[PDB]
Amino acid sequence: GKQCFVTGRKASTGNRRSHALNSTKRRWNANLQKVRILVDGKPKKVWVSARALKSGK
Amino acid sequence: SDAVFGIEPNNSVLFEAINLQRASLRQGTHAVKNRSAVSGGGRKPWKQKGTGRARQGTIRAPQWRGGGIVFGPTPRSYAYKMPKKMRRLALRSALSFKVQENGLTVVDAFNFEAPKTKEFKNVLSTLEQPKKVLVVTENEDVNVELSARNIPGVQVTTAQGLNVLDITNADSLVITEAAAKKVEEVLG
Amino acid sequence: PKMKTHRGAAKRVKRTASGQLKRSRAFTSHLFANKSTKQKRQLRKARLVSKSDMKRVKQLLAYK
Amino acid sequence: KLHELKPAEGSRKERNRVGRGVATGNGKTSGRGHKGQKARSGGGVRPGFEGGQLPLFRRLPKRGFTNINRKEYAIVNLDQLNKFEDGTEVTPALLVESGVVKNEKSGIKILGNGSLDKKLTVKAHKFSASAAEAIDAKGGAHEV
RNA sequence: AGGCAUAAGGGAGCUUGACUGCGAGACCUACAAGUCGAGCAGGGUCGAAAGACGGACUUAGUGAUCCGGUGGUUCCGCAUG
RNA sequence: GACAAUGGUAGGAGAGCGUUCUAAGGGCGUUGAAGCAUGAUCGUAAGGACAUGUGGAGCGCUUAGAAGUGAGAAUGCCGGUG
RNA sequence: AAGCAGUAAAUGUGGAGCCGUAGCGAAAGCGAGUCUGAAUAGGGCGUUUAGUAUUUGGUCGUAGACCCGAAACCAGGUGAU
RNA sequence: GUAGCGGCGAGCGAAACGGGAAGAGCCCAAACCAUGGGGUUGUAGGACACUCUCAAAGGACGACAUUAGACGAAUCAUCUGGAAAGAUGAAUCAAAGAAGGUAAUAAUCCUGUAGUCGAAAAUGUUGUCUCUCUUGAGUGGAUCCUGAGUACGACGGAGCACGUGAAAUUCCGUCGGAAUCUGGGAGGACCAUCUCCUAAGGCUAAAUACUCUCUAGUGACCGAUAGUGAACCAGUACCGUGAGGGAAAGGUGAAAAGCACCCCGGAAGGGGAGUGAAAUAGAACCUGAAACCGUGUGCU
Repeated sequence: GKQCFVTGRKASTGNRRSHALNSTKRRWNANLQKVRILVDGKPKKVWVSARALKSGK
Repeated sequence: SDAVFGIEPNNSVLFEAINLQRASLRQGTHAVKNRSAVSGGGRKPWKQKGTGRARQGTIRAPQWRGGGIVFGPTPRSYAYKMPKKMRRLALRSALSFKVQENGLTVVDAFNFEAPKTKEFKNVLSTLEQPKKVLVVTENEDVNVELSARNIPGVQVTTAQGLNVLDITNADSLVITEAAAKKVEEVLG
Repeated sequence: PKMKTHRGAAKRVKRTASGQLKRSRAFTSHLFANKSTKQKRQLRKARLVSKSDMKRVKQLLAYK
Repeated sequence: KLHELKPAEGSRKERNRVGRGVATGNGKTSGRGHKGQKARSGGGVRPGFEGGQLPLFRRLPKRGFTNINRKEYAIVNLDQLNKFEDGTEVTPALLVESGVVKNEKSGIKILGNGSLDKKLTVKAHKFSASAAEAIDAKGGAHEV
């Protein structure tokens, strides 16, 4: 129930693989972090991904 | 002629044509429920061991009263085919058989203003015709189909619709002076 | 549905123009020091499948 | 005659219907013998491979590769041509029409399995070395 | 174990056939395998020569397939080189 | 005609009988169909007829075709009764 | 073949496609030959040339696959009267 | 069942070409103007210069269709009969010889069918009129736009027929990180030449899949242990705390004419008399097998 606020970055699921290729379901979380985005009305802290913090706030 | 009306009555092929003609005319809308389809089931009525009775899996096995049917009617089709040359050969045998006998009797194009079965039955009776006659006309006709298709045994049909089943069903043909050339031009 | 062919049999055999099979010899991968020259040179030719093999596997190869 | 219908003689049989008594022959064990794996419903060693000894087609080495750009042709001997006349410039589309060729796989290739005793002027993609000489013996110069 | 004193046992001189391409035919054998093999072509060693030589007197010293590695070459190399 | 053969499980081959439905043909049926019962009938077998009672409205025969096509065993299933 | 027309019909049309008339080789490739090979020297496979379409029967394959019968395993839920 | 993928095992398994059903394309961002105009793309298009004649969204507008219906040809008599449709004589209709019923087997007895006529009202689909709404082009080439944390790469995965493989073409996570028309991508590693296309925004009918429901109709489909579990007051008796499991059960006769009255009996049930063609058709009601249970006798 968590994603980016500037984009739609969500965790996903895939396999984890051994040396003998045994698979086991694991997940892939987005590098989500609280940040007071200074959006209209009020500085709101939300879960922005570390990818959407590179160039333009 | 003798390429169409003088050929041998090839019976090994005429029979296959008749059998095909009738097998292609079944529906096969008939089904039956197996173990999967019959309602209920899915519980073992008692223990595998320790009761005096026979070991039984579900109440809907074959032997149980009310069970599923093991094999049986499947919803399927019966139509098949054969080579085209054999089709034309059978449809020529079916007419050479009438020409061997006196089944065929040519006439001219009919004349009607509106459909009426009285004059049609009269004409059929004034031509010494047996009960079931096949009235083969050149094109589809309205003033003939209607005044013919109330009678017990009269089947009107066009050169576009000649059948190995229905030539041999009848024993008296009534073709026109125009449709016969149609069939000899078409048939090989 | 269509009968699937055995895809490992097709790599190992071809169809002569009579209805028999042109297989490839064995004992021809490694350990060539343990074989006579008359026996290495002999395994280099090809041979057919016997009758009994065609008994076992003849419809595994039915589209070849 | 739709009530006297005889099929050809030897063209229809009864199906064998096993499991209907000892007199037919296939009554009790229905042709399957006694106990085993080949007497169960659905029971049967799969074809070729079986579960035990090493099979044949997993014991013989693989051989060769297969080319993608194969490009094989439609063969024509000197006898498929004999159905023609003299003069008769021959086109690879024409030769498809007279009942000889039905598929230019990668062109037609004229082969020399026969003899002409004719005079045609053949055009095609690839020729033999016997076919070319057999054509040139009767004039009718060949060309690609 | 069967053979070997014509030696197949011992010694000496030269030498590399413990060669390349095969192979009518046969033995064995469920199959895969195994065994033998005259003769032909190419290149040679020993002998004056006729000839012999495709390891060892014979029968044990071995291990499919797939997979990976090294050498070579007429092959193929996904529009084209 | 003459001569030969004719025990048989697993198994192979062939020829048939019967049920249900379909097409065509040709029948029968309240002066009584199927069905049931009874018999001392006919065929090499599976089977078929006929007479007789009961029954009260549908059935066979010929040639083909199509099968949910044949029951004594499954501590079978359901019902009835010992 | 699909499709199109036609009584949910047979039929008509529809030659995309499939098999056969040519094989041999891993392939390039040659072709009544080809491949191996320095060499049809020999050898292997071929030149068998009658096949193809539909259908009856026998057998096999993918389907539950002659019928009945587990111990179990997994997913969703129901239960502390 | 090809290419190919595969402890190269068991198995998995394409696509383009070709033949067909159906078949239309459009709107944005940016450059440039004054939130509106402006503009859509690869034969490179647009802005700027020359002229030069689904695609917006609601409404009004008459013929068919669905939702009840109507007319609808033509037969009598004799025998058996309980009763005629049967049978025997003759007669007629038919664009109507579907089928159901009727005291037995009906083209002509009824309900119908062919065929034709019918719609206050409601809804549905198509026709034109209204209301809309729209300026379309053609050359040029200075310069200006043509989708950026994007494509792509690295590492870990998923998916493509393709198991990480020499894995091209795509998606995801985490990091690094481009070019801007001689630009960029693809043509199964990669490179160069050619050939094709123009990503990083979107919207699009038809051919196609299915059937809870409705309307006709079909069946070499069942016919009461069959067919739906359920032909019958069936998801019901019943069973379980619960989720849940789940049956059995049709047939008098043409018509109830369903047995007045008498007798035995407390009644139930009988025996008569009746009804009926038939009561051993009496509501447990078509036929009525076998098991089983009885009564009598011919031989023993």
